[PDB]
Amino acid sequence: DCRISFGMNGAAPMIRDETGMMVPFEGNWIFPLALWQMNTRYFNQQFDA
Amino acid sequence: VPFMVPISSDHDISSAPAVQYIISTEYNDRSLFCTNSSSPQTIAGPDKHIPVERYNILTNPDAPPTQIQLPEVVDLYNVVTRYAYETPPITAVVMGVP
Amino acid sequence: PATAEPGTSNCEHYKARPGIASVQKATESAELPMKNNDEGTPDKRGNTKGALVNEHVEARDEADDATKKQAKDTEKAKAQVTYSDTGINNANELSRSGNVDNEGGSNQKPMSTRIAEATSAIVSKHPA
Amino acid sequence: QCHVCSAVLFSPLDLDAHVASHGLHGHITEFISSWQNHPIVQVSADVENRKTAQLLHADTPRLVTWDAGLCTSFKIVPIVPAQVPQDVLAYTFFTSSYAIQSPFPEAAVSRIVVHTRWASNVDFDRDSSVIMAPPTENNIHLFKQLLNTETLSVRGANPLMFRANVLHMLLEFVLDNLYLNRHTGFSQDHTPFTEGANLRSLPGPDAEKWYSIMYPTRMGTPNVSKICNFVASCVRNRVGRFDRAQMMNGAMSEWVDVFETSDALTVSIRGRWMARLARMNINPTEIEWALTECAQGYVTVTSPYAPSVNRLMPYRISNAERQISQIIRVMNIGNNATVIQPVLQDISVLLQRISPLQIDPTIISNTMSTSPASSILGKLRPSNSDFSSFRVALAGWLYNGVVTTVIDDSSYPKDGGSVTSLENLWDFFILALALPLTTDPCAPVKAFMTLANMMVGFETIPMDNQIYTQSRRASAFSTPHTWPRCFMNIQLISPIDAPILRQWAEIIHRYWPNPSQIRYGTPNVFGSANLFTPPEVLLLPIDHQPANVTTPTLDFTNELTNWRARVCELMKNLVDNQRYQPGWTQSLVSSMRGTLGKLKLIKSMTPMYLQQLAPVELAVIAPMLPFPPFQVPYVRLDRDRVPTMVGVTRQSRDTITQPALSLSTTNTTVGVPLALDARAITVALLSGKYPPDLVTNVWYADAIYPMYADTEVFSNLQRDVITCEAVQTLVTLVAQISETQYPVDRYLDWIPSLRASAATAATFAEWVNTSMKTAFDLSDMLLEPLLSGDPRMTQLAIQYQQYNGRTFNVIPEMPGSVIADCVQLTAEVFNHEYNLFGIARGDIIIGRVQSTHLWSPLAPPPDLVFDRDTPGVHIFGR
Amino acid sequence: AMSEWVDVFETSDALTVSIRGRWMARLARMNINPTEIEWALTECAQGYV
Ligand SMILES: [Zn+2]
Repeated sequence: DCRISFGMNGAAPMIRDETGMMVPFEGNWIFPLALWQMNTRYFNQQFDA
Repeated sequence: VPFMVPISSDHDISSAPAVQYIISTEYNDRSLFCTNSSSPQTIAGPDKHIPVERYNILTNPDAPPTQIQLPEVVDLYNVVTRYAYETPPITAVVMGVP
Repeated sequence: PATAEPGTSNCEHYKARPGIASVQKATESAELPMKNNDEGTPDKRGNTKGALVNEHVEARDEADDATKKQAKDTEKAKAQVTYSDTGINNANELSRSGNVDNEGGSNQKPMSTRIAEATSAIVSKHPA
Repeated sequence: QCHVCSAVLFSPLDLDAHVASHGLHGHITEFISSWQNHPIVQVSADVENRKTAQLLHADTPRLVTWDAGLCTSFKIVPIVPAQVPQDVLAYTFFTSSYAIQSPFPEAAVSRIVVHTRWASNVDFDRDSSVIMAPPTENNIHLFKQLLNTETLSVRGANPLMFRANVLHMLLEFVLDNLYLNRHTGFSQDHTPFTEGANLRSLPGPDAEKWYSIMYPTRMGTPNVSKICNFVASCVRNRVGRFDRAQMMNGAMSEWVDVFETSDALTVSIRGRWMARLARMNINPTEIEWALTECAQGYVTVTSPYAPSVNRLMPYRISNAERQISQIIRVMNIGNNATVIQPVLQDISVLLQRISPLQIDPTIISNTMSTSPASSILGKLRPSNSDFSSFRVALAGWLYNGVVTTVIDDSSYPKDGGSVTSLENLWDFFILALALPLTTDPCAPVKAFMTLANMMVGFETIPMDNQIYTQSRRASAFSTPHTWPRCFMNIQLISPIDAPILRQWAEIIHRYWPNPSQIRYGTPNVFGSANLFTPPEVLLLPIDHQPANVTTPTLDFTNELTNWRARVCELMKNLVDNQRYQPGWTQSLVSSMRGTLGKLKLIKSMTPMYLQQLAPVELAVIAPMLPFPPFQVPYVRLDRDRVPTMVGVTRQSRDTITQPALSLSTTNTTVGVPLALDARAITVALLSGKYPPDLVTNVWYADAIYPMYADTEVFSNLQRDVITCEAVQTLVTLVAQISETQYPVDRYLDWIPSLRASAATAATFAEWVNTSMKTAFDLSDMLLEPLLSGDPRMTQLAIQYQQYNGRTFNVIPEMPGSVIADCVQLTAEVFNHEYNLFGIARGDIIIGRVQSTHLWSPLAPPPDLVFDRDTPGVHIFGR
Repeated sequence: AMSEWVDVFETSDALTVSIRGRWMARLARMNINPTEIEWALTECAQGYV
């Protein structure tokens, strides 16, 4: 599951956890490789900065 | 059907014999708005003032603003709502599942 | 002060495995609406438009026409999915045509001149 | 680039026009993928230079069209001009002089005439207009343009069709006022008779002229006149704006309430067309639910947006409004194969372009590696690559009711054949493996009677009479009144007489594929046109299993592989002991048994495909179709419920009329028949493989996205409301001029007309059709299959019957449409103000009246009229 | 489609109306339908055709 909400009015954008949580772009994450592969261009413009 | 009705006037006129042949049966003189509106009154002619029942929300002192009397007589001064919308195109970000 | 933030750079690495140019050219003709069927219905004057033909002969003619259209769309000479000369005795098949009107009569003569004859049978002229 | 939808925007000073689509302030669809840089957009069909675009071929109707200008249809014209010497000429500034303007014509006689939209700024006009000359000129053009194509006098109007003209005029009058009142800029005033009221200002350079026409209380009371002692009677504060929204976008208020000139009739019509378009909106959250559900879980979509209230996007109708559009589209066909050829043709193309299945016929040649063995290589012809029959056979499962698929007579044996010939045995093998894939309701009876026809003379089975001999061709067992008792009950075939025939009937009754059903689309937001069928099911004549690619090719749980194995075993038992084939000089039993064992044990991923990935692709394709699927239930072998006849009913239920069967009932089968090729279906079944590297989550995620990028569902759902809404305005308007039992309330009867027959009613209904098409800007079909014969109809319905006479009536109720009851409201408005539309009631009196009294013959005194009550009056009739 | 039969109040001649009515009644007794044609040709075929 990958649902990404954009951050309106200075708030940070969030991504959906496996257990239904919405987390900002911090901390330690764990991906499977196929999750990056299916969404490589959409993840490059969000995460590489 | 050809009719032949006279002309209203604001001063007194000279009477003249006029013969007419085709009349109606009931009151069909509703489309007439007003006669000689610039004048103070109408001495000779079919007299008819401004139809006050059509301008209901002005001349009625105890009337709600947004009312109607619709099936009987249409009102020519009402309360209209004006909008300004947008119709955005169908946008979707299509993501893949592993 | 944007110095071209490091998220994006394009080179067209992935190519489509079914192919966008192959799937889209079939979706362009799946998008097409159903062909109109107009014959049997009246125009502004009142005449039922279409051709004058036996209805079953016409319903066999469109089986011929759609078989030839199938043979042309499959890029060959003889059709394989044929719509005529099948196994089924479809002998009561009727289609719409301009032979009958909306009332149930014939259209050997148009309605716009049937009504003209019916009214022109009564005139009245001035005396001499 | 946009940090919301991840779209790359060249020349970054113009992404405001892109982010306006996300609701972020300063054409049709904009889809972007997430794994590649290929965004796909759509555009309308009338435009030119489609560079990186594609069309929307469906006729979307123009629902939302805005309108500035004042909203009325009744204007006031002068008739006889005059001028008076007035006392006040201008106004008092220090050095300026402002003129005196008046809201009304200042003439001697002025009266109200009708012009629809005489002051309006329109972005797309509904090409319809009630334009009336002032009544001193001619006015007979508005009561002649319908049902007077012949007339003895072109300067006249038929007395027998006044109602047929007035109803069409009122339909025009409602049907060209379907606009939305657009907000515009204001301006503050400090005129001494309007203090501080923020008055409306029209668009255009000459904007401030309209204030006298709009606002009658703007001028004061300069002198003594009939206008001035009226302005002296009106109140003052009720002018200009009245209310505004709390929300804004910067400085503009969102919605406003303004006091101005209008008419109650047009504002009442537009205030409910407003609610009609406001009922249909949908947020993008339900769209990202809908496409996720319709993609069958292989693709997750998302659609981000900003919080807004004023967003409008009408795309939501009901199942009841969808099913009637489906019934009109079914009546469109009318038994010609031209209107159903390109549908099935391009669905057969699209399945080939999406499907992973690569059908090459070389697997058969590599297995044979070449006599009975070379004879089947002669019969199958693997040098051919034409496989349209198999894809059309798959595309025909979505249409059980309008079209049916059989096997052509070329695929059958020659004179029925006999088992003594080898070529007829291979004919039987090619036939029996291709028969289960067709929508023929009697495939097993043909599968039995082919072998019973080939076994004539060596063993016999009983039949019901002398007439229908066992040696009857299997082509002609086409309808369930021909199913023999020997097939209906197995126990009548003794194993002593016909052992191989009892084995064949046993194999048919046990191991024939049973029907199943699968869920597609979404019924919550898109609805479903599932007539005769529950709202989320897709009936299939094959069993389906969940999809994996690692299943073995030689499982006999798969019922198609089981079917191929049982047919090969039956033919092995048929060949095994050299009876049934006398005169074969050599011993061909070993070679024939070996070439049957190879065909039983061939590897082929087509039966693996048809139960796992073909229903998934059908469920993905099906809700995006322009003609959504119309199915009638599949039964395996249950004779008592087999459909034979599908018809459409125009009339009501409580009436009894002439039996007007629809044209679609005239088929021998249930629909229009088409013949397939058992050769190509058999070789496509026996061969075919996947690519050696596929992952389904790559292949289908790459095949779904360009297909959904050219969607048209949001235009079809926006057209089905118009198709549903034309039906009420047909059935209500034709019931006024004709006679039916459908009760609608008789809103005008004093206008004379005739009891119209079917031709007159069809001519009237054609104008009712073409006015709505002209206004809503359509080109394709609308409402016209109802025009062909008996347009005096009440209520749409559709039925089908089983074998035993059990019928199923599906009557979709319709919700109340808006054009219907607004026309039937303005008829009741016309009943009280008939004079404004140029019509008078009552009657006339011809006779010499000579006097100097002036009394205006529109209003007679009672001293010289008479009636039937008046004594001494003779009455003449006929 | 074409309706089957209608009744009109036209001018006529009640003798020749009776003649043509009895001629129609003669031709209506001679009437076979395609099902009986199919059965007759099948039984005449001795089941071969
Ligand atoms: Zn964007």
